[PDB]
Amino acid sequence: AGEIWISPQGNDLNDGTRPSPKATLTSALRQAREWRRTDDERVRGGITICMEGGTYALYEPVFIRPEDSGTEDSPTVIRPVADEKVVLSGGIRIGGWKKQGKLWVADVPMFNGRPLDFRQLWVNGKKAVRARDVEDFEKMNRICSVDEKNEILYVPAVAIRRLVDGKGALKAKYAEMVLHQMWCVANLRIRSVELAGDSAAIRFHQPESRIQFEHPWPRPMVTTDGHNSAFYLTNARELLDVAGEWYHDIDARKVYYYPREGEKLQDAGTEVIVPAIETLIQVKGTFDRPVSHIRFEKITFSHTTWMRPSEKGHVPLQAGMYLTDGYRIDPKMERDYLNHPLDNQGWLGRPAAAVSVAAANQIDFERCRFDHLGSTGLDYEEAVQGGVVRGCLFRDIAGNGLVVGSFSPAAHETHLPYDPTDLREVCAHQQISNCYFTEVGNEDWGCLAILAGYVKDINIEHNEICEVPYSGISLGWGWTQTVNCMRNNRVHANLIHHYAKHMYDVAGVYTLGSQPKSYVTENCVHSIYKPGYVHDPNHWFYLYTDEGSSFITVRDNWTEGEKYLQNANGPGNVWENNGPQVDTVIRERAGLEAEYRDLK
Ligand SMILES: [Ca+2]
Repeated sequence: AGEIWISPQGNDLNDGTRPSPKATLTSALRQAREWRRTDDERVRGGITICMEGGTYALYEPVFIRPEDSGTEDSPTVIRPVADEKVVLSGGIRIGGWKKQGKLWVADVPMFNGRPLDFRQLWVNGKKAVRARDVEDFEKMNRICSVDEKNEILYVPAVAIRRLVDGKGALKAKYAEMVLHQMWCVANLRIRSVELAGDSAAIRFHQPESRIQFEHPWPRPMVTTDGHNSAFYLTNARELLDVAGEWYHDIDARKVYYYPREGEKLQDAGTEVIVPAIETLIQVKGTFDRPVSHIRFEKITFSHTTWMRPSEKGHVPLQAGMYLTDGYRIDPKMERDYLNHPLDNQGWLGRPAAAVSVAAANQIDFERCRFDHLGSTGLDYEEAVQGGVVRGCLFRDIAGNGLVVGSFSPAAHETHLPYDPTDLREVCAHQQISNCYFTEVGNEDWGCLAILAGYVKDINIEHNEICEVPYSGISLGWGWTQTVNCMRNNRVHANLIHHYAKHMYDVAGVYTLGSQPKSYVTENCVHSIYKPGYVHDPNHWFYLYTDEGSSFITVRDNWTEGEKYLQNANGPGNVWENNGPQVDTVIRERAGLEAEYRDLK
């Protein structure tokens, strides 16, 4: 393989030899593209883009396109030299910190010619806390009631007193409520507060308010037995009061931080990073002209943003997929093929990802690290054939770790079966193995470690998942027993524990929709969390086949106890030998294999 070198001290006018390296991946890919176009002999055995140890900051995604395609004998591989660490960062450094009491304050610089805002902030590789009302979520306040007709949320007056002035009017201009509702959270930006004696009338901004109040599922819990929806409050100067909290004042363009033990903001050995762009690598072809035979190896991807919740709120249906329109229907819709009557209509959007792959084949990630991210880690979006995601770490991710396939096209109501005529559209034959997921969904608690929607021939095996807010692995979509594109899906020998940290209606492995000849086998699930603010404390499981699930063999899974749910399933699922009696050999070989345990 011929080599093209990049360095943090390189220059894009250089020829890309090791003594004279490029400065950017964009320039280095362009040179590789030119070698392939002109049949340069250095292409013969592949092209390896070798990157010197360091951080490479991006102001726009790297666009890997059909003309970048390798072949099986001549792949393009992008990797560090030796065992040096390479970070592709979508963030920028904040300096010029001045002391102002217990807090420090800094001007937020311009990014790509405009004011920058952000929802995450990292200090020496350690995520800081966007300022909120309570530290311990077990201490969240609960709501009092919902007025749907008027779009009002009533909560205890004591909960919001720090956000109002002497006259009971909202004083925290951009304050946000994060509302726990059944199996999702919603991000709802506060427009106004009106004190109503012991209660406070909370109104929210558009566009989220309309969608929040009219969508039926999930919806806020208002109960007589102490299970009302919890919420917390964030994004307000008035809530910044403990070490590690920050608030960014967008009107002043200043950011305030309460430093933690050993953080020395005026020293150069202390790095404050904020995220600036959504997507670092965009692998994108067309269905006729796919991108192919690209491998990323040992690359760290970091510091991506996603500002949609700050701009439009965030009212997801499930798995972090936000509703663009969602309402109750009466009478219910009657459906074909023995489907249960449907009481709602929903259309969805897809969160941004650090790395996206669409219209491609044989796009591999080997021992990459997805670390410090504001939305999704890795997203195999559409029309991808194959690809091996193996040995990767996913950690400190606000949303889903790894996303594959369709959650219904934007215009396609999300309970109607998805089965496109153009079969090229459907993600098929992905292999996701020996990856470790921890501390994902750490903002959007409705998110998963591995979220595969409408896919076919997927193989999810020997992964380990822990410390996640909700389910571990979710496979399928559509809430329908109508036979569709899905078939041949496998979830095998994964290890899932310390899940459902925040959300119930949950399992270690969860399925939706009809999936001919699919398999959930030899997994190991244990040690579920028991949070105090969940909607119903018994509504948790180790393994859970949800509406439509059909033709799935659920067999030989070691689980801590027998606690399973089959809700509104279709036919032909086989449940056999699941539980604590499963052979020890199966129990113990679940998760990372010996070769990849250095991920921990
Ligand atoms: Ca606080």
